[PDB]
Amino acid sequence: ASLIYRQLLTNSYTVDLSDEIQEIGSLWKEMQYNRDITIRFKFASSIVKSGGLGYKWSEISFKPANYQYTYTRDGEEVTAHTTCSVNGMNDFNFNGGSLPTDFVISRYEVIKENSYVYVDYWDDSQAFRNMVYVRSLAANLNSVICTGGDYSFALPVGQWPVMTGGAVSLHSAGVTLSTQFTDFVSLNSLRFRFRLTVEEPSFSITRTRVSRLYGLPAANPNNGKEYYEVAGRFSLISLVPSNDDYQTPITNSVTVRQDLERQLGELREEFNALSQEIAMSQLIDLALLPLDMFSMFSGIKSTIDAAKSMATSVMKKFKKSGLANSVSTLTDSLSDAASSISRGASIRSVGSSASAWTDVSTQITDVSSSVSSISTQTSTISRRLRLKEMATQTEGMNFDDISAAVLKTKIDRSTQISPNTLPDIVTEASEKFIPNRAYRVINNDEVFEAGTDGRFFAYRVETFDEIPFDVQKFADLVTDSPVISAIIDFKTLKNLNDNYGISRQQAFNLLRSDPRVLREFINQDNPIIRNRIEQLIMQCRL
Amino acid sequence: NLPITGSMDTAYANSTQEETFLTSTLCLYYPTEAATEINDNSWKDTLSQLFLTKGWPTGSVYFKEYTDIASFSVDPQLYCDYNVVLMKYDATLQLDMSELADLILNEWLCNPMDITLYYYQQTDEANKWISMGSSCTIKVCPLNTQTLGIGCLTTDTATFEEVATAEKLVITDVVDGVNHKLDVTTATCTIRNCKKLGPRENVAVIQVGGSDVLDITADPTTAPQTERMMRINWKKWWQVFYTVVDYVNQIIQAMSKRSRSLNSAAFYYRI
Amino acid sequence: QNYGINLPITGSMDTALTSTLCLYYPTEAATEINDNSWKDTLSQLFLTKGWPTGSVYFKEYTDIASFSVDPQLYCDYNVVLMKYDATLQLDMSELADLILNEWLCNPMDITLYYYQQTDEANKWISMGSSCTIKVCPLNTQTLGIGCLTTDTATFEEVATAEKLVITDVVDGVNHKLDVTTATCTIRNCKKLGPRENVAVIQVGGSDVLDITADPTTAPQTERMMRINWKKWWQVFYTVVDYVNQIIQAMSKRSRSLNSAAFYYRI
Amino acid sequence: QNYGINLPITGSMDTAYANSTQEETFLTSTLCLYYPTEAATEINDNSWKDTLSQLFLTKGWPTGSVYFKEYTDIASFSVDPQLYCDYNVVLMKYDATLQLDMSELADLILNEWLCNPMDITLYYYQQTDEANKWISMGSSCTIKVCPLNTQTLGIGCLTTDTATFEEVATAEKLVITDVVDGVNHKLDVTTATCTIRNCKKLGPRENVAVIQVGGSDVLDITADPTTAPQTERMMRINWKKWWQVFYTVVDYVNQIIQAMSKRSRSLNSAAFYYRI
Ligand SMILES: *[C@@H]1O[C@H](CO)[C@@H](O)[C@H](O)[C@H]1NC(C)=O
Ligand SMILES: *[C@@H]1O[C@H](CO)[C@@H](O)[C@H](O)[C@H]1NC(C)=O
Ligand SMILES: *[C@@H]1O[C@H](CO)[C@@H](O)[C@H](O)[C@H]1NC(C)=O
Ligand SMILES: [Ca+2]
Ligand SMILES: [Ca+2]
Ligand SMILES: [Ca+2]
Ligand SMILES: [Ca+2]
Ligand SMILES: [Ca+2]
Ligand SMILES: [Ca+2]
Ligand SMILES: [Ca+2]
Ligand SMILES: [Ca+2]
Ligand SMILES: [Ca+2]
Ligand SMILES: [Ca+2]
Ligand SMILES: [Ca+2]
Ligand SMILES: [Ca+2]
Repeated sequence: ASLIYRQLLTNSYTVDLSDEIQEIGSLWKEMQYNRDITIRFKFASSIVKSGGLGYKWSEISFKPANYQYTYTRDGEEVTAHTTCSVNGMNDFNFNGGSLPTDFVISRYEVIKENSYVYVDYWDDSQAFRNMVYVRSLAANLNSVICTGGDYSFALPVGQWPVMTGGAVSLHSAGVTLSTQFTDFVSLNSLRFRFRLTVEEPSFSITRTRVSRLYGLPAANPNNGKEYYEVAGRFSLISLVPSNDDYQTPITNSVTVRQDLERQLGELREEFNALSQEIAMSQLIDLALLPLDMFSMFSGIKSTIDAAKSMATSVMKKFKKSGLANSVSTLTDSLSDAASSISRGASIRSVGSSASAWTDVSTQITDVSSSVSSISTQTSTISRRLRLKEMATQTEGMNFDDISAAVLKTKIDRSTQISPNTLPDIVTEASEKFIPNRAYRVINNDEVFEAGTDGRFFAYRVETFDEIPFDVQKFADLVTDSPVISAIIDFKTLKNLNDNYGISRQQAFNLLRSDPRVLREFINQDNPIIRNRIEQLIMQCRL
Repeated sequence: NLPITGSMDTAYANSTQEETFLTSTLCLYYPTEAATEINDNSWKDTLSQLFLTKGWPTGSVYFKEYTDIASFSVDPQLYCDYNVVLMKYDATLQLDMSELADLILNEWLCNPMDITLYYYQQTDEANKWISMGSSCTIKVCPLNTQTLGIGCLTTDTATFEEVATAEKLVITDVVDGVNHKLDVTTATCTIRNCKKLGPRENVAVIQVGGSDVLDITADPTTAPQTERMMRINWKKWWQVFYTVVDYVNQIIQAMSKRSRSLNSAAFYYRI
Repeated sequence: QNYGINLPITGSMDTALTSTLCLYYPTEAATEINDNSWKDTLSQLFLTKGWPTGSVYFKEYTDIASFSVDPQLYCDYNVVLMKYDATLQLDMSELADLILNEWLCNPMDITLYYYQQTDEANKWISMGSSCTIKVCPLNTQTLGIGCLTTDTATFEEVATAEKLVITDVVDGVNHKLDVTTATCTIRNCKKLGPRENVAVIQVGGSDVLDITADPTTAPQTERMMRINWKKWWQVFYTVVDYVNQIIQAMSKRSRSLNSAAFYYRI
Repeated sequence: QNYGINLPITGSMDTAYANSTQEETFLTSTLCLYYPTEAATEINDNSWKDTLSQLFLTKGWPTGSVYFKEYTDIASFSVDPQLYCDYNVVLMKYDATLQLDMSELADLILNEWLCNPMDITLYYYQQTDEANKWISMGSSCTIKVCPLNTQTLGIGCLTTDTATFEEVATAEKLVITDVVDGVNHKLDVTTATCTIRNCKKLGPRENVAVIQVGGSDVLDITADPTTAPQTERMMRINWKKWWQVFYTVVDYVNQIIQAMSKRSRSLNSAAFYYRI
């Protein structure tokens, strides 16, 4: 289950890829609204003429156009407002010559297959005031044909050129949420995308060497039509805040905690309270799942926007936390130690040979309690054995597995979810879950053990009796050999052996944190292992 | 549906023909010209008494009249436990009569087709589009992945391919796996997406005159004549009804109880 | 191959240019469709069924009579959409007889030589603008029976203005032949067997085809389909949709080098 | 009997040779002689057919089996050349300006071709392998080709304007077009008066021999520039009088037929492979 953390870090690069496009871009009840809509829209034309005698036009281009109308839907006269715009246009040009006399078109816009037509749509119906929290949204529409019409050019001399022809089919491709800016309020609207397909009518300009040109110029794209109409259906699923099964809001304009809080302050208490209802054996079963990104983030009942960015938002927050910086510092220290036989003096070794895993550092030191040097050394080492946990250099199930299992079983139960809450609750959970955790390394039927709390223990596997802890041997063992998380750490092991005489195989498995022995002991309702796992779960307190 | 283990040594049970004749109803469907040529207001009672001689209790035989094959094809409601449709043969209507047979000699699971908003396709050989009404003029425009049409423009119905005109019933079969845009006169027609499940065993069709032309399967490689498709030559309708009455046991033998559990809304004439 | 043709093939019971399609349709079909791009649509619809772009070919013929004038079979698979006409039954049969079977034909010089049909597989197939076959059976003395070898007006007429006709006379009897050699040509043909790469779909009507001269048999093979129709678009849609079944009835192993409907030997 | 399968045949060395079958094949085969009109014109004897038939009889052939088919010239004979005899011999007069036409004719008749129809108005056509060609025949067949790139746009030409098409054949009675393989070409063919077919060269046609009357070794029946094979069925003869040419053909008919063999595609044993 710890794999999720690793994967987030591993995938953190994609987060950057998101930000780029983003900065290029700019309980609950499900209620359904399938509505048969009729989008009536149109284009506008900007015809800016150049100086001189009027033979030259500086620009003849598209311009967004607004439209209002009323139509019948299930016997309801519904007033609708739409705004049509275009994107990705081809800037053709005509250059009759350098003289002021010759027909010149500096830049005229034609929409082709590489363009897109965007249409905001709104109405005063119920469906369009329930779409603040949206689960799913999908619209189908019959394609429409937009043909270009005639447009004569105002030359006072000679034949009048005419812009005839031109046609494109708009086919529905995608619908999203959008906003209409009024004078004093802001309206939620449905913005439909339409892909263009060139059609047989080819637009040409008379008095010119222009023919068999395809697209839809901006000159007279309406072709005299009052509007362009597409009839279809849009399906919307809205998440309405409801705390009882008999009520259902007509409108969902309700405020949620994240509309007012950006730093979750009291949701920490919600999580700490949720911790009570956690089962033990089933938690182990969940912790043994290789929880990947899909498994972790598939079961959350999100909104339309939240699901679209859950993984990358979580990862954006993830590649900043103390865990990510600790991983980065460990990697840099290892690379520096490997990169130069120059500063073995700067680093001081608590082992036979120098290693980044076995270096002593700042440790401002705590005179509050009489502290042995060995305790400080072991604590400093264990704080990096945590990065060993998150570097696939462990053997048994690790504390990170338990942390991930608790995180999953809590986020699914927690009713507090939002595009900003899941970030900083996954990351801060990984940071603050099980802060005091111990590790052990086995060698020649002897177990060495260290803890971030500063407690160290050396003992024998066959019989759990403590041994003079041999620093400079625990360090050499721990730099290379597999490191085992101490789920059933020495004290619990000795208590269990004294009270519940365990077999050689059971002790073997418990030492290496084998899941099977753990779950079998839990199923027997053994108070000691249950107590230890309860302490571990309550340590996952965020 | 459970496994049914039986012994090959079991003894044949007595004839159930009398019991089924007593506890079931028979429906006879005939064209209006039959009653015209017969020219007798009591012919229903005469046939009822003849059937009673054959065994059917009085009232179990129901006689239903239809103007012609085209009119009968508009939602043919078959009531009785056993249905026999006397279908006059017309060389000009070979498809239409066939379609009618295909509609009533098979079980169809149908759902509505809201064409004006949705794009439809046929998934397998059992899938067809059954359209019924006063005038069903269906035009089809095959499409592609880019949603464009093949030899047709979705925005210009005039370019849609004509597959039916002024039809009371038509079974449309198009290429499977291809989306089509459909333009049919919804005012005087209703088109349903249907799957044929299997034979409808309680409906037999007796073609009065002509030759074996029925093709109840769209597959060109099969033109099967099941035991429920009879064909009799004729010159008088009284002889037709006499031969139907006399061989009623044979006709019912060729038929079996419907056995299907339906969800539609149709009245029945049962005992 | 030929040196291993007369060798056994042993098999165990316990063991477990690409193809091209030609569609022959009457011109009235294309007239009814009234579209000038229907071929492209049908080609793409076939491509849905797995036929590459340049594989399906559409060949138009005016009617059954004209198509029967030395028909040519071009593709690997030849599906012939034949419209049914109650007045042309025999002709339809003749076409099927000439199209669904393989024939071996030799030149016939009626003016200089008498001719007889050796066995039941031997027929006289004549094709052209218009055939008028008149037959005078002879006897052992070479004198006509009910006919005069010199007077051709007494000859018994068996064909009149035929674009195609398969004549079957009494075997073992010599016949003097009067044929309109100017406008059509006759050949002594032998039916070898089925032509498995050609299927015939009868559009409308009833089962009337008889591809065997024997009166006691009228076999309907798997390559002889029949469909009821009202609109040619539906006909072509059902042909396209069930092309798998149509090809299943056929075998690609009968496409001769040339497109002729008969092998020709001098 | 087993017609659809290619079964291996095991022969044994030391198996005694069978007697000569030349007499039996002469008695049970037909010979077609294809000559130009100028041959008959120069000969100027209305009975020369009977004389040649009697001479062939002296050589073995029954006097009903040698056929004499006359063609105007190479160009006209190239339109649907139909050769039906068991053994076909073609006397082709050589013209220094018609080398490619003679080569095309020989390639068409000295080799077996499997041809499918072509709809240039419907499909873009591509040649798959070296054995694939486009054989077109008609009264006046003019072929222009526009190669297309992967985007279907033409290369060095516009698909809309056939004037930019690259002309490969002009007023040809017969032409075998070979274009680059694996490239789709839009075709512009004068279909109104000529037919184009997409053909494969299955292999040699062993029952057709061509005697080039008075030229040099110029026939190239293979489109590969690196090969110009001279098969046994393409002979060359110097000439001044057509009577001498026909006497040489009659006198060496044994050798000419020896150079040829029964059409492999023909006869019963070729059944269910392509033909009979
Ligand atoms: C109370 O919380 C503990 C751990 O925090 C948990 O084991 C226990 O099940 C919870 N509830 C009850 C009713 O014991
Ligand atoms: C069946 O028929 C036989 C012979 O007619 C008769 O004896 C018997 O009673 C009938 N009924 C049953 C249940 O066997
Ligand atoms: C072959 O020729 C030889 C010698 O001329 C002769 O004896 C024999 O009969 C001929 N026929 C066969 C079948 O061997
Ligand atoms: Ca109908
Ligand atoms: Ca059309
Ligand atoms: Ca279908
Ligand atoms: Ca059928
Ligand atoms: Ca005829
Ligand atoms: Ca007579
Ligand atoms: Ca005979
Ligand atoms: Ca027969
Ligand atoms: Ca040439
Ligand atoms: Ca060019
Ligand atoms: Ca090539
Ligand atoms: Ca060469």
